[PDB]
Amino acid sequence: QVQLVQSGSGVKKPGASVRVSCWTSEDIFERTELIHWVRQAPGQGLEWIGWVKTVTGAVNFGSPDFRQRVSLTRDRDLFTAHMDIRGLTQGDTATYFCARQKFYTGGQGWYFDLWGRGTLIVVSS
Amino acid sequence: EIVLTQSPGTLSLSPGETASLSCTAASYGHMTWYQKKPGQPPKLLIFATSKRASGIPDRFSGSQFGKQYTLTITRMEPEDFARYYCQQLEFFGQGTRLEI
Amino acid sequence: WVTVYYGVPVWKEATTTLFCASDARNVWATHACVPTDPNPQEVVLENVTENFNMWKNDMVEQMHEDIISLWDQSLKPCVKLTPLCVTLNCTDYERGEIKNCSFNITTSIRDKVQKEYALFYKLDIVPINNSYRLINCNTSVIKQACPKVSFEPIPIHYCAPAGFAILKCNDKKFNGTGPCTNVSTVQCTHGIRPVVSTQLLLNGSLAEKEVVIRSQNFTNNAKVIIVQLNESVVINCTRPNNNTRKSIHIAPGRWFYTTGAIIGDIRQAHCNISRVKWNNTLKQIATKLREQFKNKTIAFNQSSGGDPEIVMHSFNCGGEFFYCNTTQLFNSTWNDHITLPCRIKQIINMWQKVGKAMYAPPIRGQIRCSSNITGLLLTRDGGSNENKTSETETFRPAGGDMRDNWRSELYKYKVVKIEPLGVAPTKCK
Amino acid sequence: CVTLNCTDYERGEIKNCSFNITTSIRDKVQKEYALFYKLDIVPINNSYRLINCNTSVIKQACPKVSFEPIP
Amino acid sequence: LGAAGSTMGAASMTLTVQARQLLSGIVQTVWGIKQLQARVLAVERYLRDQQLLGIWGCSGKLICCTAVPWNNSWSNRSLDMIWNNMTWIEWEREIDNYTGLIYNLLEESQNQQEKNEQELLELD
Amino acid sequence: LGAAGSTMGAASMTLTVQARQLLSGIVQTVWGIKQLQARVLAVERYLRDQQLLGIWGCSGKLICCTAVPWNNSWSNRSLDMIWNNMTWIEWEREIDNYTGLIYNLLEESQNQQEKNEQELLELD
Amino acid sequence: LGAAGSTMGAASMTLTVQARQLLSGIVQTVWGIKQLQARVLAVERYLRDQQLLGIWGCSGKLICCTAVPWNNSWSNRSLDMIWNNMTWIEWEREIDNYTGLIYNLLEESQNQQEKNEQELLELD
Ligand SMILES: *[C@@H]1O[C@H](CO)[C@@H](O[C@@H]2O[C@H](CO)[C@@H](O[C@@H]3O[C@H](CO[C@H]4O[C@H](CO)[C@@H](O)[C@H](O)[C@@H]4O)[C@@H](O)[C@H](O[C@H]4O[C@H](CO)[C@@H](O)[C@H](O)[C@@H]4O)[C@@H]3O)[C@H](O)[C@H]2NC(C)=O)[C@H](O)[C@H]1NC(C)=O
Ligand SMILES: *[C@@H]1O[C@H](CO)[C@@H](O[C@@H]2O[C@H](CO)[C@@H](O[C@@H]3O[C@H](CO)[C@@H](O)[C@H](O)[C@@H]3O)[C@H](O)[C@H]2NC(C)=O)[C@H](O)[C@H]1NC(C)=O
Ligand SMILES: *[C@@H]1O[C@H](CO)[C@@H](O[C@@H]2O[C@H](CO)[C@@H](O[C@@H]3O[C@H](CO)[C@@H](O)[C@H](O)[C@@H]3O)[C@H](O)[C@H]2NC(C)=O)[C@H](O)[C@H]1NC(C)=O
Ligand SMILES: *[C@@H]1O[C@H](CO)[C@@H](O[C@@H]2O[C@H](CO)[C@@H](O[C@@H]3O[C@H](CO)[C@@H](O)[C@H](O)[C@@H]3O)[C@H](O)[C@H]2NC(C)=O)[C@H](O)[C@H]1NC(C)=O
Ligand SMILES: *[C@@H]1O[C@H](CO)[C@@H](O[C@@H]2O[C@H](CO)[C@@H](O)[C@H](O)[C@H]2NC(C)=O)[C@H](O)[C@H]1NC(C)=O
Ligand SMILES: *[C@@H]1O[C@H](CO)[C@@H](O[C@@H]2O[C@H](CO)[C@@H](O)[C@H](O)[C@H]2NC(C)=O)[C@H](O)[C@H]1NC(C)=O
Ligand SMILES: *[C@@H]1O[C@H](CO)[C@@H](O[C@@H]2O[C@H](CO)[C@@H](O)[C@H](O)[C@H]2NC(C)=O)[C@H](O)[C@H]1NC(C)=O
Ligand SMILES: *[C@@H]1O[C@H](CO)[C@@H](O[C@@H]2O[C@H](CO)[C@@H](O)[C@H](O)[C@H]2NC(C)=O)[C@H](O)[C@H]1NC(C)=O
Ligand SMILES: *[C@@H]1O[C@H](CO)[C@@H](O[C@@H]2O[C@H](CO)[C@@H](O)[C@H](O)[C@H]2NC(C)=O)[C@H](O)[C@H]1NC(C)=O
Ligand SMILES: *[C@@H]1O[C@H](CO)[C@@H](O)[C@H](O)[C@H]1NC(C)=O
Ligand SMILES: *[C@@H]1O[C@H](CO)[C@@H](O)[C@H](O)[C@H]1NC(C)=O
Ligand SMILES: *[C@@H]1O[C@H](CO)[C@@H](O)[C@H](O)[C@H]1NC(C)=O
Ligand SMILES: *[C@@H]1O[C@H](CO)[C@@H](O)[C@H](O)[C@H]1NC(C)=O
Ligand SMILES: *[C@@H]1O[C@H](CO)[C@@H](O)[C@H](O)[C@H]1NC(C)=O
Ligand SMILES: *[C@@H]1O[C@H](CO)[C@@H](O)[C@H](O)[C@H]1NC(C)=O
Ligand SMILES: *[C@@H]1O[C@H](CO)[C@@H](O)[C@H](O)[C@H]1NC(C)=O
Ligand SMILES: *[C@@H]1O[C@H](CO)[C@@H](O)[C@H](O)[C@H]1NC(C)=O
Ligand SMILES: *[C@@H]1O[C@H](CO)[C@@H](O)[C@H](O)[C@H]1NC(C)=O
Repeated sequence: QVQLVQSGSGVKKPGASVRVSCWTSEDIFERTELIHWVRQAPGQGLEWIGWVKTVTGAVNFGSPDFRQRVSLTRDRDLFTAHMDIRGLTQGDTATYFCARQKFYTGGQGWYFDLWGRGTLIVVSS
Repeated sequence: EIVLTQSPGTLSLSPGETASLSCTAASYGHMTWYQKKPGQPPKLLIFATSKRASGIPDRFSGSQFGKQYTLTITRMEPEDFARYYCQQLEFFGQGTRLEI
Repeated sequence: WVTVYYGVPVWKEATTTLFCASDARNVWATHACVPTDPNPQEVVLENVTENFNMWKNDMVEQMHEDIISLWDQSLKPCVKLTPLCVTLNCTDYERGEIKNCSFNITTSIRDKVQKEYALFYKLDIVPINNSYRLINCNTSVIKQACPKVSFEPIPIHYCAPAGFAILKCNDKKFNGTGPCTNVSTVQCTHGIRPVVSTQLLLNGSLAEKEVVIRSQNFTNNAKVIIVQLNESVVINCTRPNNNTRKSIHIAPGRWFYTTGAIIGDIRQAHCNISRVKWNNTLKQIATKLREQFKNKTIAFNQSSGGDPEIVMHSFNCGGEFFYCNTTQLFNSTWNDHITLPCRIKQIINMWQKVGKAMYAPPIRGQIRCSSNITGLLLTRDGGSNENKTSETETFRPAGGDMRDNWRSELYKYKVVKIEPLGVAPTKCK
Repeated sequence: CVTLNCTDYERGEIKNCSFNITTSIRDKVQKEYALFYKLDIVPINNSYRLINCNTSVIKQACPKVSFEPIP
Repeated sequence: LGAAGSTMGAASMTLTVQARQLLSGIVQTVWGIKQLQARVLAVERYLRDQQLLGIWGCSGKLICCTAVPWNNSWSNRSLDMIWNNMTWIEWEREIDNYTGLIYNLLEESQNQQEKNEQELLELD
Repeated sequence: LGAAGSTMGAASMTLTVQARQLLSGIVQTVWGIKQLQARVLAVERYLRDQQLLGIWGCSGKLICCTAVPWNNSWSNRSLDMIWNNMTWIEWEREIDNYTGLIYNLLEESQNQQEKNEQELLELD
Repeated sequence: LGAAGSTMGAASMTLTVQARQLLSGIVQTVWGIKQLQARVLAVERYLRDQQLLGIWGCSGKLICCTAVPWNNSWSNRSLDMIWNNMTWIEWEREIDNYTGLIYNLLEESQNQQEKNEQELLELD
């Protein structure tokens, strides 16, 4: 159970943006094909947010709302990735997690082999 | 369309007996299983290919042969009374919980 | 009785290094390759079938390593830019796309250092006042391509070593996976020109009857689908301005080249693609994608992502690097020319190699390019758990992994080894 | 390959030339002198540069390496 | 490899007709390195097969006689059952599980035993 | 190559007498590279010639029997006309225009046809 | 090399039994370079020995007949005197002083003279 390092928790006012980082060890980063981001609001199941490809910075999203408000990036010199969320609402209060996939072939499906601890993002008055 | 669904959702258990969980999904394909305790990220138990994930002491296994996948949980050990989820690529199940 | 035979026509899948061959130093220094046979015709193997997998095919991996190695072999001895990685004071000459920048240059193969100026693109500039540094004048090494070295793709043929053979799948509309029922064999593959591009594939082979789309797993959104057209869509691209070049002495034996002047006015590079052919092309693609996805409305929704090398369409032209705005192409939807502004860059993060970059010398204006446009690299945009609301699938342009450009051609070939010995029972002494 | 200040010692075929040498494997650069032939010198005052201390690269033969034609 | 398309019975003539090796010989700076290695490999593969024929008591022959009876414990088929219908590609699939046994038997019966008898005949 | 100085008739014995190959075998860091390449080439040339003899039904023989009649459509000369007077160097000048035809004929008549007949004799 | 432990008489069968070459074929970036060179050497040594057998009138045989009488001017021993007691390692110690003479004689008597007679028989 290798842990990834995330930016911390905090509270934002509606309309605010948040920078969610996720740093890992150089080898852990290099052996990862995809960086996945997920959301788990209290009382909710796990929602897939999207992914950023570790080499190209290419992206894919779950909801179109994330496609419009969430920027998923990667930095190969820093061995980091970020989830930049703009336009925060109270409905976005959740624990956000970064995770990484080491799997690369057809027929394997998607994986969360590596995990950060999650960050709690609270949006309120 | 709800692509992936999970059940029983809520399970009434008696430790020492073996439990089972299942998921069904549109378009078939391989699917993984994960479990979490409150405050923690979920751990992988089952690879999408039904292979056991590293770190698990031979407690979880299952098969498909349809759009459904079912796994069992050895002896309902309380140590694993976690919230379980299925994953089919971009879709997740709503999850289930094991309770005594 | 066990009878021994030699010359038994059997084979097994095998991996071996393929021999380079040519039709007859740049990057593709094929004068080092062996010319192919005249009339290099194949053998049709009647009643022979074979099982192919374009996403397992190691021929792509070998090709990948040769193109990287050749690029480095040719760039290795060239003038470094690195000695010029200083902070410069620059002015603004669409605004100021090309800027006249200056510094008290500390190379100039002399102790008596001097002020000198050069013309650079803003695209390669990191602001640092009106001072700046180049994007790879940070933690990476920049070398300039030798002015004597062109890229020149050249069709390259790969040949099996003796004792080996290449099996080719000629089965119409084959998707690169599973059994092929039309199999023939060659010593050598056809010549495939290296293509350096993203989003849209350039001149290469076409589909036999209709556009066909291939994927290792179509339902896995982490994979790119390769679209092969049965007809091409021609595009012309230009740099409608004139320029001059200037040299800077970096080392006693090496000169670095930058733009010396902008001649005539400044004009944007751009491409012009037939609108009719493009529109028909996307309708045909959407039709086939609908068959793959049964019956959903399909839309093209422009590119997205971070780095412009992925987001913009890219291609080589002569020794020049173009990035084009394909938002004007990947549009609209079906459920039944076009002008693309472009940008020219001088610093290239080729192969997306961390820690290294190439600098391209000036071509002095008058850039004239053309291509066939033979296919697309697409990814699906998304999906997630939803409360039975709506549908429609959308696609975006993709790229950055050169192995897919190669795979789009190599999908028809497999390498096997020949095993001429075996036995069978008969009767004998 | 620096510009040096040189004196004249058939005239001055071999000359004693000097400079504040910037190599000397040190930060504390120093004046040093050397004897060179005029045949290898381009006048640049009494200053000069060597004929290949222009747009060309000069390497010195290793002192341990003879040519030795050998059949 | 055109012969690959027919049966092994048909190949009683097409092996012979095909004849030509596609290995070394008559068929035969990163690219310079790879080309040299490819040439060396073709030679190595060629010689490995020729050495096997030699040790079995075979020579530069397309068809070679043995001194080993076929063993039905390996594969029990009539001759017509294999020569007709089946191809060489299909045939070797079973023989892969017996090939090592077969080769050791060929060496002893056809060559080692025969050469020892010939030495005695030469001295006699 | 001392034999080069005489006629091909004289060479009916001097080819045999010469015997020794001047190719590979018994006769056999830029310089290291060139030496390795030279060694590989000698091997390749050697094997190409040996493989040709094998496919023709010939073996490690200096003189080999065929099953192909000489064709006067290639070159019509009496035997004395070539064996006397003419040298091997001169002789090959005409044969260069027929060599490919000759080789294909040698393979079929001497080896392919004979081996198929022998297989039948072995089963019989 | 297990056969090394016995006499050359015992080896009348153990040479044959051993059979397998430990040279090339069936037995077969500084490390890449050394491995390629080793492979080339194995080939060269293999072919040198095979070419010698060929020129002597021998082929892919473990035991080969000659046309040269043994010369007691080299080493005068009874046959039992060498086949019993002595090993092959010991035997070659004397033959090293005669090997060159022996090889030249083998080429002429067994191959060159015989091939010239066969050519005459073929024309006849
Ligand atoms: C993306 O990646 C996924 C993997 O994650 C691929 O999914 C696999 O797709 C193949 C092809 O469809 C699936 O293979 C199928 O398996 C069936 C086995 O189950 C049978 O028996 C059970 C018994 O309990 C029944 O419940 C079930 O309904 C079935 O009867 C086969 O039956 C399928 O077809 C074969 O049998 C029928 C029988 O009449 C024949 O007609 C067919 O010709 C054929 O012989 C078929 O073999 C495989 O199971 C999928 N994997 C998983 C894990 O589900 C995706 O295909 C891939 N997508 C793309 C586009 O590449
Ligand atoms: C697809 O086809 C195009 C069309 O041939 C290939 O590239 C183009 O090749 C022509 C060759 O004549 C280039 O023309 C150049 O003109 C300058 C003018 O002075 C001349 O000096 C050069 O020697 C050359 O003739 C043209 O610029 C070039 N265009 C590009 C985009 O490079 C193209 O390479 C083919 N692509 C593939 C993947 O096959
Ligand atoms: C291709 O060229 C277009 C140029 O039109 C590039 O994208 C464009 O970027 C501008 C600036 O952000 C967008 O305009 C903005 O729209 C918002 C909407 O509310 C407005 O608030 C801003 O003030 C501004 O007007 C413009 O819409 C956008 N156009 C497109 C088509 O996205 C585009 O990125 C270039 N693409 C490539 C691959 O080069
Ligand atoms: C390409 O991507 C853009 C977005 O990046 C797509 O435009 C978006 O389309 C949706 C659906 O039509 C728009 O939502 C609608 O907005 C109207 C505005 O009053 C609202 O009344 C509707 O209830 C709904 O919310 C969304 O605003 C629009 N976004 C932008 C920036 O225009 C575009 O359609 C995509 N292209 C294709 C071919 O799908
Ligand atoms: C396999 O594909 C080949 C494609 O080359 C088919 O053969 C070609 O048929 C056309 C018909 O006019 C000829 O002009 C080509 O010259 C043929 N090719 C060759 C190599 O001769 C072939 O028939 C297909 N086979 C099957 C079983 O579909
Ligand atoms: C994709 O197609 C749409 C639909 O034609 C384009 O939107 C139109 O753009 C023209 C430009 O002058 C406007 O006059 C129309 O009113 C727009 N239509 C709508 C419904 O707003 C869109 O710009 C195209 N995208 C790109 C990148 O060209
Ligand atoms: C492919 O298979 C077919 C039959 O399975 C082969 O056709 C046979 O060809 C022989 C040749 O003389 C005929 O005598 C048979 O009667 C044919 N069979 C039938 C059913 O007509 C065909 O030759 C095979 N292809 C190859 C390359 O061998
Ligand atoms: C060079 O040519 C001459 C003649 O053209 C050769 O001389 C002949 O040698 C044979 C050897 O027994 C004699 O029988 C002939 O009578 C000689 N001819 C004449 C005209 O005297 C000479 O041997 C040739 N050289 C070589 C190397 O063969
Ligand atoms: C080592 O030498 C001993 C004797 O010098 C060999 O023993 C002989 O083995 C044969 C095998 O049948 C017997 O017939 C002899 O009677 C044995 N000799 C004696 C004196 O008992 C022994 O085999 C040799 N080792 C090897 C590897 O050959
Ligand atoms: C070098 O990288 C650092 C990383 O943040 C960046 O801040 C700095 O501006 C970069 N410099 C250049 C010239 O790109
Ligand atoms: C496309 O891929 C599927 C994979 O099972 C294969 O069955 C089908 O035959 C392929 N298409 C063609 C034209 O071969
Ligand atoms: C797609 O469906 C909409 C639904 O109203 C229709 O208006 C549109 O014309 C359809 N597109 C095509 C190409 O038929
Ligand atoms: C497209 O392919 C054809 C094939 O012959 C070629 O002649 C042409 O130059 C290529 N390029 C363009 C832009 O048409
Ligand atoms: C949302 O989920 C509920 C669950 O029962 C379902 O009944 C409903 O039909 C779903 N969606 C819509 C749009 O009604
Ligand atoms: C370098 O070359 C230029 C060319 O004219 C010459 O004027 C200058 O003196 C040269 N310098 C040296 C040191 O030779
Ligand atoms: C081999 O025998 C089977 C028996 O049913 C037959 O179906 C098949 O077509 C035969 N194959 C050939 C090549 O004759
Ligand atoms: C070959 O015959 C010609 C006929 O005139 C003669 O002149 C020539 O000397 C002869 N050559 C030899 C080697 O006998
Ligand atoms: C060989 O003969 C000598 C004679 O004394 C004897 O001592 C020796 O043991 C014999 N060796 C063998 C292997 O018999």
